[PDB]
Amino acid sequence: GTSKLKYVLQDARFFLIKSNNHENVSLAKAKGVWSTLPVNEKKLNLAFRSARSVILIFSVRESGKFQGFARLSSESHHGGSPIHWVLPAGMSAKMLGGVFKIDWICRRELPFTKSAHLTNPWNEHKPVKIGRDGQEIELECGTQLCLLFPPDESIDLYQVIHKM
Ligand SMILES: CNc1nc(Cl)nc2c1ncn2Cc1cc(Cl)ccc1NS(C)(=O)=O
Repeated sequence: GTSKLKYVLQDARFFLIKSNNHENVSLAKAKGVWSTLPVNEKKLNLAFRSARSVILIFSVRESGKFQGFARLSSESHHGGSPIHWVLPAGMSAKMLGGVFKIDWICRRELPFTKSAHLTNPWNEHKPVKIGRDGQEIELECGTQLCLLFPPDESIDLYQVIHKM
């Protein structure tokens, strides 16, 4: 059911994550990590301290879809093992230096056409698919977006709930 999911999403904060390629989202799903540009890294570290849950909602650029969503389980940590990201043009491996641990809540896709009725107050009420990497999504919009995803029955939210 959706009861444990709703419990995880209670009073959460939501951020849109944009990836230039599928490879990095696949790597994030396999290894349970994400890295983003320094400006967004600061915002996520601030959010992680402030909310019961911080939810990253992933979308690969030009894919027309969201690829799933995950919960931060840590602040960014540097110096550690180097993740073999595929780097876009103008992206250096030092900009993606900070590494967040994440717990996936849903690894299923959602097409943008299915979220056309959801607008984001924190981005001028543009459709929620619209936003730069790191755009915050207001609570009610983010909650309804996450509830539109197909259920991912391979994930037990029981361990997720305990981290809180
Ligand atoms: C592992 N982390 C990432 N991997 C990949 Cl492939 N793309 C990412 C990642 N983080 C953010 N982006 C998107 C991005 C890339 C570049 Cl070079 C310049 C700006 C932006 N932000 S934007 C304009 O909204 O798309």
